[PDB]
Amino acid sequence: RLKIVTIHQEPFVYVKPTMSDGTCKEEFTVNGDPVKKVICTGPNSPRHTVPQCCYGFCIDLLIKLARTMNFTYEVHLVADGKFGTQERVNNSNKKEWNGMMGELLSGQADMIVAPLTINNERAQYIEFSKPFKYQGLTILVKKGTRITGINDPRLRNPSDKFIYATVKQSSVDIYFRRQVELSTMYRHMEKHNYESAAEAIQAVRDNKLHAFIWDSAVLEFEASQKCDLVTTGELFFRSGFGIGMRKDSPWKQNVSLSILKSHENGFMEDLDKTWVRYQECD
Ligand SMILES: NC1(C(=O)O)CCC1
Repeated sequence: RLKIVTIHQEPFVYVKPTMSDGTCKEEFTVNGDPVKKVICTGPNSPRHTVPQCCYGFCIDLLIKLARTMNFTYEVHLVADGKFGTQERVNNSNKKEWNGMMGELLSGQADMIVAPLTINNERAQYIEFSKPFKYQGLTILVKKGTRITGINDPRLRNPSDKFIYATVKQSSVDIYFRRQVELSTMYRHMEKHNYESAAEAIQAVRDNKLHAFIWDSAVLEFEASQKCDLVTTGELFFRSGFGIGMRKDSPWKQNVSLSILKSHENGFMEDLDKTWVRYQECD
């Protein structure tokens, strides 16, 4: 049985408590079909790991992959709650990956099934399937806020009058560490970065964070569901999400094959109509 690691990230992965009896609430999609739910163990003050209910775009994809490739699995949420960047550890010069990247490389996971950004930095250590989704980075702000994009002066010439940030240890860090100007901006963001996307988004709603830089697939969904939040500027650092596996895995070819077929037969498009574009904000 493959150990699949994922992370809370609506609409790709929803995480909810189980019912008192340990089962998952029966729900239905916008089409009337049952929502497929899997048990995913992970962190819920003292930290506790417990069985929870997971569902969403990536869970449906996982279920399809498992059926197509005939494998069984067990899902768990990344222990440190991060996507993954490489940093020095234990105050030494030894570098290790944190987040889902670290769990895959350590063997705690055999496959990463989540909205994981494909980039050169990560590709040096793991293998990615071809993209199952094409997207990029954008910016989330409160309705009414005026910003041109990543080149806006309030971003390029930072001030305590307009606070912007991202989520720590994600591909946004990787991307910004590739340009001097962006590097400076990231150092400034570092003082405000959040632990999770959900917390940063809530901060924008509460007017505690003026701009949140993150994945457009996630931000456009959030903005489409909350009439008080909007995305702004042109997308930058276009990239795709892919399934992550260790180098020389026996699953890479078949995973990419399944993803290709899903892009060909409408399966991926159907996931978008089920989980991304289906209702107005409320
Ligand atoms: N998809 C992300 C990643 O780190 O994989 C980029 C924002 C989270």
